[PDB]
Amino acid sequence: MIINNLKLIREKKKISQSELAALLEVSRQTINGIEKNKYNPSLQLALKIAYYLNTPLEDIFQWQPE
Repeated sequence: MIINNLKLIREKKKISQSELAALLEVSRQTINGIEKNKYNPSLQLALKIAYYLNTPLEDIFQWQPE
């Protein structure tokens, strides 16, 4: 997943990690650190935050072949 740098958008879209976490208000706040770092931003998280993000996943969440 070279592209789909959705993680980067959040900063660009001036929305804090905590804000995304605030949606869940769970340990997510901490693990959100590794989810984007280790993985691509988690899809389960993604759709729930997508609306908060106001940013379509589909545009960035392309297939993105390796």
